[PDB]
Amino acid sequence: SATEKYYIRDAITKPAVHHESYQKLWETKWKKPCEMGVYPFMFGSIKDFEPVAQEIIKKGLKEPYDWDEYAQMYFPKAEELAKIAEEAEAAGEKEKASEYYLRSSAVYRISRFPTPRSEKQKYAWRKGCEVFYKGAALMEYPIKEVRIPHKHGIEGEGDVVPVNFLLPPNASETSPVPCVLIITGLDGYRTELAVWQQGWRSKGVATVIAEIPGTGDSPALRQDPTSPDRQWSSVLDWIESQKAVDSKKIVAWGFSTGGYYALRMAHTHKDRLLATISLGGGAHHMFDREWLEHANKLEYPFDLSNTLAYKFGYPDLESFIEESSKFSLLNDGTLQKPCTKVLLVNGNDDEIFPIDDMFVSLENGQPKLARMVKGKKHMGEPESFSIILEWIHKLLGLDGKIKEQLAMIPSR
Ligand SMILES: Oc1cc(O)c2ccccc2c1
Repeated sequence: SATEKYYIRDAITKPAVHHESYQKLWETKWKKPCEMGVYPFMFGSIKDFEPVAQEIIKKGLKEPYDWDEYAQMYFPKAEELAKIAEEAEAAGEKEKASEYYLRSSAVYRISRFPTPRSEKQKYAWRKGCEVFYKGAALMEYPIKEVRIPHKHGIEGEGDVVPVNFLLPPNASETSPVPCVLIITGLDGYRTELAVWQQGWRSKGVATVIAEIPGTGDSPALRQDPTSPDRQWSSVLDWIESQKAVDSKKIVAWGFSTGGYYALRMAHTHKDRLLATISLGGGAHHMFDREWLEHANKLEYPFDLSNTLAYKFGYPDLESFIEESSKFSLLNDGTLQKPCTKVLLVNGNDDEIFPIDDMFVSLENGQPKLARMVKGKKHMGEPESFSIILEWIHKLLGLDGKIKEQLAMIPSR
């Protein structure tokens, strides 16, 4: 029975209120993080989103969403902010231009949540990236796009791995810096996790941000479990070519769905990584029929299981569930292989990926570092971020000033 299968027990049968309407999503889940300027509203302002939310609520939009109808609600605000940014840049107001380009990028971003599954959402992805990089270019320490040649790609794969790159000042072959490789999630891509880069730069750490297969601009085959392996071979070849980066001090940090990829590459690329971190990742039970047949109605803001199916290149959930077992790090033998240093962190009560997958990760191969966060759901925030930064600071011998670093994340 499904109600007795997983750690959270009968919690999987209780539908979350935010699935009733956008009004319930805004009031019970999204308004607070929007006000606080945190995921999924990094770089964003409540001043931009509240008026849009008011118009969506008046229209009474709800599941099942028409994603073209949904996306269009955000475009007037996104365009308004982009025009304010363009005027500021022309006047030499660098700081103001940067702010409004990034505020524009945030509005485009939410219009194509949870993943671009319509023409207007695919449009919003391209528009979001354009204004993001315009804003990124006008930062004091500019974040740049690098189109890494996908030299390890095979037939049907893209020619480049587009990544964010930030190198601290005074980094050189003579004085090389560690690199945190951030692996993004199912809905948050390189334009979202970018919020972490200035913090790392301030601690003398380079950052590269790359998307998982079937998200953002990942060139990887969606249905091929080995496609991430090729992508990381291309990305790590490129990092090793950057002599200002110490390629003996590459730390991979996977966020949410990215955690699966961070855990996987700890095995596939052991000798090229100092450590990997899975924050709210899965490994095995995340691919279960039982888990996936319940997850659409739980803590995820939209349809988690359907979004996962799309990201893995399946036309519907049933087709994904029929083949999903082949992605398991247990089933495909990954977890039996030696791994580099691994840190697993998650909330016990996660209703996006089960904590049961931390157990599977700890039940196979070499010992791994773990922190469980009791009484917290997906990502075990906020303590998870302090746990991970404390550990990375010790690993890389940084200043250990993690409060100062975390204080830079909220948008203001
Ligand atoms: O900064 C963040 C915080 C989160 O809770 C995230 C969750 C999923 C993906 C990216 C995130 C980034």
